[PDB]
Formats: sequence, structure tokens, C-alpha cells
Amino acid sequence: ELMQARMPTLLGLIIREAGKSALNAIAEVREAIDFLRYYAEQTRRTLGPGHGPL
Amino acid sequence: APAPFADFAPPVRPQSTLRRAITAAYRRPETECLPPLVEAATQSKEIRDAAASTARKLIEALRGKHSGVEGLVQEYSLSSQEGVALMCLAEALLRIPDTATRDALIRDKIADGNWKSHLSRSLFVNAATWGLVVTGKLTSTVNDRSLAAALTRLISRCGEPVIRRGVDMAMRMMGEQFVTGETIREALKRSKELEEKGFSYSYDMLGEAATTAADAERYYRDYESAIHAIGKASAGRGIYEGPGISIKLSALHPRYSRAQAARVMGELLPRVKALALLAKNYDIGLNIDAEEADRLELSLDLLEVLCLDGDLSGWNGMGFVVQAYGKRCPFVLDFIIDLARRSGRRIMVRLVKGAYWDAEIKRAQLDGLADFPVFTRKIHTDVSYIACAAKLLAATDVVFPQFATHNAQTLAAIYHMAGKDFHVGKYEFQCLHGMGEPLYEEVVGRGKLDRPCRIYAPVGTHETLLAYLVRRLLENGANSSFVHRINDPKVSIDELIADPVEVVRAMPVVGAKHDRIALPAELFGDARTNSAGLDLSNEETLASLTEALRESAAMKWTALPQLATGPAAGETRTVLNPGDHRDVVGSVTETSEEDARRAVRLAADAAPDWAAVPPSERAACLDRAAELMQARMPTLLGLIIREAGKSALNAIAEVREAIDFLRYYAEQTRRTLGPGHGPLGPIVCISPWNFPLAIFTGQIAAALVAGNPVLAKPAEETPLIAAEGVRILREAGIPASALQLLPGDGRVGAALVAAAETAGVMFTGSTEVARLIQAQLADRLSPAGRPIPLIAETGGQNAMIVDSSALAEQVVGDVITSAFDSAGQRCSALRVLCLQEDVADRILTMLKGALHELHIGRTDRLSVDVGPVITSEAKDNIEKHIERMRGLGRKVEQIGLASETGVGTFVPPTIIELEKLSDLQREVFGPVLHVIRYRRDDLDRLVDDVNATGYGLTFGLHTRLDETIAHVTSRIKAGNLYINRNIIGAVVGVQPFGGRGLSGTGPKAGGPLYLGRLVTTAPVPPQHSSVHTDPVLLDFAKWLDGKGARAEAEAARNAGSSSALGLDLELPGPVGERNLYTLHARGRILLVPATESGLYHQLAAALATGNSVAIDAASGLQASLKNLPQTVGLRVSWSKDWAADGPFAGALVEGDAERIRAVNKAIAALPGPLLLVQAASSGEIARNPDAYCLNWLVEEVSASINTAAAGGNASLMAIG
Amino acid sequence: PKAGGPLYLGRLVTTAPVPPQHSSVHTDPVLLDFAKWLDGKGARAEAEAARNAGSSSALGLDLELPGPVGERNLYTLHARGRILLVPATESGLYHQLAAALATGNSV
Ligand SMILES: Cc1cc2nc3c(=O)[nH]c(=O)nc-3n(C[C@H](O)[C@H](O)[C@H](O)COP(=O)(O)OP(=O)(O)OC[C@H]3O[C@@H](n4cnc5c(N)ncnc54)[C@H](O)[C@@H]3O)c2cc1C
Ligand SMILES: NC(=O)c1ccc[n+]([C@@H]2O[C@H](COP(=O)([O-])OP(=O)(O)OC[C@H]3O[C@@H](n4cnc5c(N)ncnc54)[C@H](O)[C@@H]3O)[C@@H](O)[C@H]2O)c1
Ligand SMILES: O=C(O)c1cccc2c1OCCO2
Ligand SMILES: [Mg+2]
Repeated sequence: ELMQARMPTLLGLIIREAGKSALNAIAEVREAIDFLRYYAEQTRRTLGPGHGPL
Repeated sequence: APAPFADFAPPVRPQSTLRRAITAAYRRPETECLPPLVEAATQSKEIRDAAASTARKLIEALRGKHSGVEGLVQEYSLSSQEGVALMCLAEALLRIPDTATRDALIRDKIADGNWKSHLSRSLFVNAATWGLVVTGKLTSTVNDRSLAAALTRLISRCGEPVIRRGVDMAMRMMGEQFVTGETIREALKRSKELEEKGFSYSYDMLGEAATTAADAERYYRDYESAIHAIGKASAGRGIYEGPGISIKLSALHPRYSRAQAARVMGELLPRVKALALLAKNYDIGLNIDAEEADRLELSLDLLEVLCLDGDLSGWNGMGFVVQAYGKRCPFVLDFIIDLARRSGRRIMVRLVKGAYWDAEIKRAQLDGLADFPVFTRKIHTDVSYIACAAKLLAATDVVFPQFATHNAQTLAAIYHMAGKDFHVGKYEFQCLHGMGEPLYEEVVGRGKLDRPCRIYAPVGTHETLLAYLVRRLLENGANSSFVHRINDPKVSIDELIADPVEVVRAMPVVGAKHDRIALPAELFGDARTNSAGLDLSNEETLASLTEALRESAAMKWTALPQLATGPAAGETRTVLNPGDHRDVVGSVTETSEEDARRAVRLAADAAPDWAAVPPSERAACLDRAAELMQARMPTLLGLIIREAGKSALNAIAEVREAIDFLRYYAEQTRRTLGPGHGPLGPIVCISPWNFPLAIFTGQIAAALVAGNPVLAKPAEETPLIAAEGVRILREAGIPASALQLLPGDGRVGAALVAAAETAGVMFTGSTEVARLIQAQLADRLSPAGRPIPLIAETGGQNAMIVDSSALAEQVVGDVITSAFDSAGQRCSALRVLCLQEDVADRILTMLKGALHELHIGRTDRLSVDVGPVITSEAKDNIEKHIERMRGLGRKVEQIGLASETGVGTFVPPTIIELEKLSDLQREVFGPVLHVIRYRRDDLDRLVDDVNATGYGLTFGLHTRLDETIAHVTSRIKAGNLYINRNIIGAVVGVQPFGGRGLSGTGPKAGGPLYLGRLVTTAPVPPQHSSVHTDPVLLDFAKWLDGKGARAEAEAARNAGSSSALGLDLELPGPVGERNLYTLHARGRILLVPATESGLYHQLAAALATGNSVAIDAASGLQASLKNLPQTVGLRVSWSKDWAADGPFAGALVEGDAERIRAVNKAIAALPGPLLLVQAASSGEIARNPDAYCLNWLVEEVSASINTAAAGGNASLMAIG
Repeated sequence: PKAGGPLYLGRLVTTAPVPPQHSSVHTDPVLLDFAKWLDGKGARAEAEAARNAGSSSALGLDLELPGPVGERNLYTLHARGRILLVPATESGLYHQLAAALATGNSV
């Protein structure tokens, strides 16, 4: 949620630090948001007490 | 000697005017049924507005107070599969009777780890039911690997708390929701609360479809004990205020059917009378539930006798259901109201819509009947219901109407139709326990509509309720169902209160059939017209058939050698009825060997003239012959019944199959044949006695329509129906020179096979005789110097595998039919039943009980289930096998035969229990079922054992479990697979028929490759292609390119593309079934090359079609295949001793004519299966890219899956 | 395992969970032949482990994943290829073989 709300500022940094176009920077932030939400959902679908961390 | 058909199917009683009006409406066109129902259901504008307002009020209350499973899914964030798996686990845990044990297993074993280790029977046997509960969607089979994964996931994620909640939920649902109680005492205890509010009860003890006498006796004593408990509890409240019972006639006799009407009236009726007498003494209701459409009119005969029986006088509790989805409903009501007037009994009439809709659609389509016995649009049933309620409400002085419905619109319409004057006893509503109470708590009581409601209350254990729970859920759970729609937020109240009477009245065509449901005649659409059957439950049909059958027995049937030049003289003998040798059916004049050879020469002379008839006109002859056979079906039935020992049911299907062959091969011709698909020439068609019209017609029709003149050699046992088939084909326009009939024994067949002008042979019969024909043909080459094509369709050792997830009652019916129909004289008949050990004793007990309910006798009576075997020699051979098994100590069950069977040749249906599949070493072509048992872990070995017989014709599997379906169907090697249904009665163009190994050469009869075998250049069949390329072929083509064999590499790539390996089609057919047709590799192909290039072409053809090869080491071509890729090497073996390296599944041969002849003789000498051999010269391989035809290097597999097996049709849930 | 896919998190715990939708109705036929061979040898525990591996393997999984219209996004599980087996004991080798064969691999 924070990355979504702050996407315009994150874009500016990605454009200037990493040489990305605005379109590519948008997709970059989207992918980060999607990783967060995807692994959150996969966790809610799977992880229980017996799945101990490394 | 009883006169033929003198006692074929006499009705229980003479049909009254009222009974005849019922029968007349059985399959009346839907457009004719609806207008009078619309008129009868019409109400004033004022009433329609009042009813809409009442329905809206009821629906607003329903939606305003509106699951346990849904809250469980939500609390634990379960997926649908997890919810289903959880409920399956809960069901299993509730099979543990002791509570403390169950709770310890949950806490200490299930929750902490492996549920599989602690819980012979899949947890997920009933997951289709729980799927309906959780998702509202029906699946016919269970994805048990998905459910197992989901269960592990949910337990590892949520642990004991979710298991506890699932157990408590399933306990409530199965103990209090799907049933009112587990026992009648518990149900009665739980009924007091709503009885105090003004409800009443009718208890449903959940019995139906008795399979054995013992089952029927168990259901009887269950009803009897329930009547006592209910009557004790009623305590004089009477039939309206007090509780009653509902019974199903199918629970009370294992042969409840019109065909067995005499046993029904003699044996079932007294049982109902005894139950009714007890209900009379307690003064409770006893309701007869309505079942399948073909039992409606039969049940009226029981209702009539009971209502006229003075011993039951003084009691008005007899009740009877009528189904408004049925076209006969208003006429049935007229009959019942009149019976109530005559008897003076106020019959309790429960009006329902109907519970068997999907099944009725499927049945009418399967049977090829004129129309459905039920409506096909849901709104038509609604109008029918309201129209029938108007009829009932006009007769409340003489019947007690009971309006069973959960539809608030239907309810409101009848509430206002009935008007303001009411008293208890005038009429009532009814609803289902745990489904209708929300609606009817807005109805019962002075504070509501002050109308009573009787709750239909299921009573039974978990096992009993689950058996047919799917059908009961679909009643209120399909997309068109009110209960489903009231829960759908996208359905408005205005939609729910729509007046079906006015909607139908305004449609462009009142009463039009549903657009998406095919009439049985239109199952195949524009491709061809389906054959039509006959309804042997229809009294008009039975009466007309009786007369046609009697007339057929008065005919002087003959069969003569019908040469191109005219009938020929010969030795004449009588043809006797195998069920009674005193019954002379006709006379056959048999062909001399000289005349058989003359007939081939005449066929050869006539071959150009027949080949010159354009394919479309040849196909038109077949279509005309199909029309003639359809019109002549009743007479043909009579001949088949008497000559071949077949039942009427089986004779109908036989004539239908012949009609379907004619129309199928006609259409396939119109799709394919052109000037370059030249005929072979004279074809000898040799046909068996067991399908004496259908297979006879199929082979001849195919050969004729492909442009070949035919020499038809029918089985010596059944020449008369063959002569009639030839007469019909000639009437349809087949010239006498193109179709010659040569009756006689195998000597006539052999003379035909050996005749120099014989260009091809179509044989259906025993594997041993096919092998003799194969040896004779190996002596011969065509004028072009190529092998004479042989299509040889031979026996089977057909198995059915049944696991612990199958429904025993379904299994037993399919086994009894598959094994003993036609006295087991089908090539497809079930020979070996394989029962998983954990269910084997229960199923075997049921099977033996069902065996003893079969009626064996002369087949000119509808009540006969199993007729004679064809000859005394057949009888002797079968009996020798039985006594050998009995002498080895194997348990043998046999039905006792009536003395009347002595005049014919009968073998009693027999069950033999074997230790191992290898105890059976030869096809026993009779009514003899062998039973073996297997441990679940040995399933794969068992499939090996089935395959190990070398046969591969039909195969059945009964399981609900997708993992088992996938495993077994991937490993079994048979041409016709059947899942959750019987394994017999393959349907032309739907289950293309034919097997592999010792069962046949192929191509399949009634399939798209068949005609292409009967021409010198095979056409491209309809839909015959595949986008898949065999990867070993591709590796071989690359290897060829690496060796510099560039032309062969191109030919290999072309073979890869041309191959139809991987074709995977669904064929059109009836609803409730999926019929699949797939092309697989044949197996290991024997390659006999002469040149390196020939070898490469042979290998390309074989690999492109997925096969492995054995290459003749005597070719000396070993150095031509150096350094093969490992993938190709895995498929390549070299053979010095061909007989030691088989069985092969075909052969490719390269050589000049005498090399081909020599190889063909050597191949014929190989033990085991007849090999489909293709030969070519080296020059032909160079000139013709299709020198070897890829059609014959793939194996066809048909699979027919009963998708209604779980209890309903998921696709038809979306059809309203 | 693939990032943004259902096997990923299971690599980051000491005991992998069963991912959503992770199952297959297909049983490797060479696994089946191996289980029968173990049966014939009396290696009952190993034959059971082999059958259990054959069932729990998701080899053959073939899913369509939710996504935009105008696109079909498919996710399938295939054999890895050839698995290096480094056993110490006969029973260990049979268990390793069962795992590898059940997932469609050579060894
Ligand atoms: C107390 C009780 C006892 C019953 N006893 C019996 C019995 O002994 N025998 C029996 O056969 N039924 C019986 N039924 C009816 C059956 O079980 C269903 O409950 C009933 O048909 C549902 O209709 P409805 O008015 O509840 O709901 P609705 O949603 O109004 O009606 C559903 C019904 O419409 C019909 N239908 C659905 N689709 C189509 C279509 N495409 N074309 C034509 N018709 C269609 C079906 O009959 C379906 O069940 C009984 C019902 C009740 C309430
Ligand atoms: N796969 C199929 O489609 C299919 C269909 C029906 C029957 N069958 C098989 O048919 C068999 C039963 O039929 P049947 O008893 O009539 O079989 P069969 O082998 O006894 O007789 C079939 C035909 O072969 C003829 N015949 C016998 N000896 C011959 C010879 N030496 N040369 C040429 N022709 C000869 C007979 O006259 C008859 O017409 C069973 O084995 C059954 O499984 C197979
Ligand atoms: O019983 C069968 O499966 C079968 C197979 C081939 C031809 C038939 C069959 O039965 C119906 C008549 O014609
Ligand atoms: Mg014979």
C-alpha cells in the first residue's frame, strides 16, 4: 500500500538512479507491489506452525 | 408348443379410456402439451397481482432472514477444495463410532501430522456430494489428488481447530439437516417442535432401487418398523394432522419394471398392501413416491388394485405422487380423481415438479425415442404444475391435494387460486426438511397465511443419506432452481415473482422445446439422422409390437444363394428357434462350393459397373436401406428374436445398430470418397451369428459404399435375417451383381476367401477362424502384387475393475447387464469382474442376489431377460468350461432353469470365483462371469494381468477417483473403454468399436478409418489430423540429415506431420456421457526391409505414429542404423526370431512380389495377434510418399464416460 | 523455484508446505513399475514410499492462471531431467529412486 501510494516518488528515483524510462519504472514499482501481495497471499494459503524458518 | 408371441406383453388389465389418454400423452410434442396447461393455469388479473404481492412478501422475508459451511470456509480462509476435503475428512472421522476414540485420533494423530497414515477406502469417495455442498457445482468424478493436497495444506496450516469445526459441521449436517434423524425414533423426537407450530411430517426412509430379494426385504422391514413408530407417535391424530410415511416402490422389489409386471403384481403388490394395512390400523398417511417415467403407468396398476381392495376400506391415508414435469400429469390426475370417485377413497395426491429430469433426458436420447416424457423448459414444468393444481383444487371433495414446492411464486399462485375458504383437510402444502422451513414458516400459522405444510423428512444413517444425496441437492440447487436463485443476489425479486403462465403465453411459439436439448433423432445434427427405437414401457407400442411380432412368426422366411444371375439351387434345411427347436423359423438353401466360386467371378465381372456408381449415389442406397430397416423394424425384431435367440430389447438395439451403420457409412462416404479412392474389388464379408443383422449390415454396407461388390457369407446359424438384410439392400438400389448372398457353413466362407478374384475380406468371428483366414490369404497377392486386406474383428477377454469408491448398486446393474445380456454372446461381454478386496464380499453378495432375479427362457416374452445360447454345441462348450472350474474347486453360482428350457439350448447365467486372472485361459462365449479380487496396492499389477491375456476389446472401470481413472486408462490396452457404465452396446459413430491384440486388426467398425481400408488409396477421414509430432521421429529425422540421407529426412519430417498420432476428439452423443476418440501408437511394429532407403522410410512411418520397431536382422541392414540417438535406439530392436520377439502390432514389408508373399506367410505363422501388414516394393517407396499408409500404424481408442454417475448432470444444471 | 510462483516460499522454510493447486492426477509409469519391482522383492516399506511418492508428485500439473483477457497464461510441471543420486544404503537408494522416478526424472 505504501509503495502504491508513493509510486510517483519511487519512479523519480528509479528513473534517475537506474536509467529507467517512466514506463519501465512504473512496471518496476508495480512488480514490487505484486511480489509483496503475492507472497502475502501465498503465505496466508500455506504457512503453519510446522513450516519453520531457515 | 406355445404359439410365438402369444404372451409377449399382455397388460396388467384392459386399458380404460382414462388410462389410454395417459399413454397417448407419454411423448406428446411439447408445443401440443402447453396450450391447454396455459389455459387451465390462467387466473384473473386481480389474483395474479395478489399472488405477485404475496410471493414478493415471502421472498423479502426469505432474503431478510438469510451457511454453516460458508462461515467455516470464511473463518479458516479455506479454498473450495479445502472445504470439500475438510468435509470428506469429517465424514470419515464420523465413521469412527466412539466419540472419545475419534477425538483422540484427531488430537494425537490427525492434527499433528499424517492424516493418510490413520484414515482401503479413499477419504474422498463422496467428495462430489460435498463439492455440491461447498461450491454449488457438481463434478461427476473426484480429483482425489487435489483434495489430498488441500487436506494436507489445511491441516498443516490450521491444525486441530479446523478439524474440530469440520467434524461438528458434518455431524450437524448429516444428523440434523440432510436427515431429520438417523433413526425413525430420533426423527419423531425432533418433529415435535414444528408440529406444535402447525407443521406435519411424512417420513422418507431413504430406500430405493432394491437390487436383490434380500435388499427388498430389508427395505420392507424398515418401512414396517417405521410405520409402527410413526403410528404409535401419531396416537390417533389422523392422516391430516398426524404424521405419515412415504415409500418407493423400487425399494420393495428388485425387478420393479413394466417388463416384469406380472412379478410386480404378484410379489410387490402384496407387500405394499401389508404396509398399507398397518398404516390403516394406525390411521396414518402412506404415500407412494414417484420415480422414473417408465414406472409411472405401472405404479397406477398398483394404486388401482390397492384402492379397490376392500381390506383397506375405511382409510383415506393412501397417497400418490404425480410429477408436473411429466407430459402425462394432467391425464394421470384425471385417472386418479376418477379412481378416488370409484373407490370412495380420498386419495392424497402429492403434486411435485419432479426429481429425475436430467436422467429422463439422457434415457430418451439413449433409447432413440420420439420425444421426452418430461418438459425441456423449466417454465413449462411451472405452468404444468399450476394447471394441475387448478385441476386438483376443483376436486378437493374427492382427493386431498398436497402441493410440494419450495418456489414462493408457485406457492403464492396456488394460495390465491385456492381462495379464502379453508379448513384443515382441504389441501396442504409440502416441503423438504432442512430446505423448505424458511419459506413455510412464512406460511404456517394464524399469523402468516394459515395454511398447513407437511415436511418430507428423510430418515437414515450417513451411508443411506449419501447414496442419492446428489439428486436431492440438484432439485433445489441448479441454476434454474428457485432455491438457488433466491440466494443469487443478481436475481431480482421481480424476476422471482415473474408469472410463468403469462411468460409462456407470450412466447412466439408456445411450448417450444428447449433450444439446447436435442431430440433423440437429432443427436448428430446435420451429419445424419439417429436411428429410432421403441418404448417397451408404452402400452400402445407393446400392443402394436405384439401384433407385428405375431405376424412375423407367420411368415415363410427363407434364405437362398442369391447369385448375380438369380437364386441358386442347393441343400435346403430348416432354421430352428434356439430357445425352442419345435419352433421352425424358416428354411435356408446353402451354397455349393462351386457356386461360391462362381459368385466371386460374377462379382469380379460386375466390379467396374458398381465402382462407376458415384459415391454419393452409393451412399443414397445405404440411406434408403436405413429407411427401409427403420420402417420394417417390428418385423425384423420378430425374426431376430426367433432366429437368434435375442430379447426384444436387444433386437431393437440390433436393428438400430444396422440403421446407424448404414447412415454412418453413407455420411462418411459423402465426406471422403472421390475418384482417386478406387475400390479394392470383390470383398468377402463373413459375419457372426451373435449380431446377425447389425455386423452383417455394417461390413456389407461399408464395402458396398466404398465401391466394392460384396459376397455376403452369413453365419450358418442365422441366415434368415441376413437374407432379409440383403433383400432390403437390394430394394434400396444395390444391384444384384454388387451384393450376392451365399448362405452356408465355413466351407462356403473358405471357398470365398480362397477365390482368386477376392480382393479383400471383412471377418467378424472367433480369433481361431480369423487365423485360418489369415493363413489362406497369405498365399495370395492382389494383381498389383500386394497383400489382400483383411479386417478381422475377433474375441475379447473383457474385464471390469471396481474399486471401493464405486456405488455397489450401480456396479451390480452394469455387471449383470454386461455379463449376461444376450446370454453373454456379445464380443463386448464382461468376462472377468475384478473387485477391490475391501468391497468384494458385499458386491459379490449383491451380484449373486441379482443373478437370481433373472428370467431365462424363450425370448418371445417381454419378461425374459436372458435367452438361449445359439446351438447345442455352444451350450456343450460353455458347460464343459463351467464343470472344469467346478471340478477345480472354484465357487460356482448358477440360476436354476425352468423345465420349459429343455426344448431349447440354454445355459444358466453363472458366476465363477477365480483365484487369479490366469485361471481363465480362453474366451468362453456364454453367460459366464468370472470374479477375481485384488488388493488396492496391486491395481497396477492387475491391469498388467488383464493386458496379459493378449486380448484388448472392451474394458470397464467403476471408480469415482480421478487418480484411478488416469492410472487405469493410461495402462490398460483395450480398444473400447467404459467408465462408470456397462461395457456393451457400443454405438456407431459414438463408441467406434474394435480392439487390439487378439481382439482385432482394426480399423474400428463405426469409426472414421473404416472405409479407407476398403479402397486402394485411403482418403483423409473427417477430423483426422494432429498438431503433435512424435519427438523420436524428429530425432530420427535429424539423425538422417546428419547421415546425409536428406530425402529420407524430408520424408521423415513429412511423416511426422502427416501422422494423426495424438488426435483427441469428443464425439457427439447423448447428454450425461462423454464419448472420446483418440489415436495412439499401435505398439511394436515388425519391419522387414530390403534396402537402406526402404528401412529409413519404414522407420519414419513407424516412429511418426509413436511405435517402436523390431527390424528383421536377416535384412543385413544393421550397418545402416549406426550411432542412433539414444531416444531412437530405445525404440529400435533387431529380431532374428520374429516369433520370439512379439507380439507385434503391425508390420511393414519391402520387397518384390514373391518376397512380399514369403514374408506375409512368415508373418501369418507368428503366434498371437493377426498383424495388419503393409507391403511395398522399393520402387513404390521411391515413387509414393504414402506407400505405407499411416492410418494403419496408429491404434484407435474409444472411451465412454458416464458423467451422470454421481447422481446428476452438471451440464444440464445450466439448462432451464 | 520460480519467483512469483507457488513453489517459492517453500524453499525458505525447513519443511515445505503443499502449495495452492499443487497436485496432479497423473502417476509416472516408471514409478509404478519400480513400485511393483519393490513389491516382488519384499521391500514393503520402500514400495509404499514409492506409491506415496507417485501420488504426491505434482508432475503433470497443467493450470491456467488468472490474468488479463486476450492472453492465456499457463503453468505446468515437468520432469527436471536427470537427477544425481548419491546414496549410502540400499534403502536410501530405493527412496531416492522413488522420489526421482515419481517426478518423471532419470537418474
Ligand atoms: C415434499 C416433497 C416431496 C417430493 N417427492 C417427490 C417424488 O416422490 N418424486 C419426484 O420425482 N419428485 C418429488 N419432489 C420434487 C423434487 O424432489 C424437487 O424437489 C422439485 O421438483 C423441486 O421443484 P420446486 O417447486 O421445489 O422448485 P423449482 O426451482 O421451482 O423447480 C425445480 C424443478 O423444475 C424442474 N425442471 C428444472 N429444469 C427443467 C427443465 N429444463 N425442463 C423442465 N423441467 C425442469 C425439475 O422438476 C426441478 O426439480 C418432491 C418435492 C417435495 C418438496
Ligand atoms: N470384435 C467384434 O466386433 C466382434 C463382434 C461380434 C462377434 N465377435 C466374435 O465372434 C465370435 C462369435 O461369432 P461366431 O460364433 O459366428 O464366430 P465364428 O468364428 O464361429 O464364425 C464367424 C463366421 O466365420 C465363418 N467361418 C467359420 N469357419 C470359417 C472358415 N474356415 N473360413 C471362412 N469362414 C469361416 C462362419 O461361417 C461365420 O460366418 C466370438 O468370438 C466373438 O467375440 C467379435
Ligand atoms: O455389444 C456391443 O458392444 C456391440 C459391438 C459391435 C456391434 C454391435 C454391438 O451391440 C449392438 C449391435 O451391434
Ligand atoms: Mg462357429
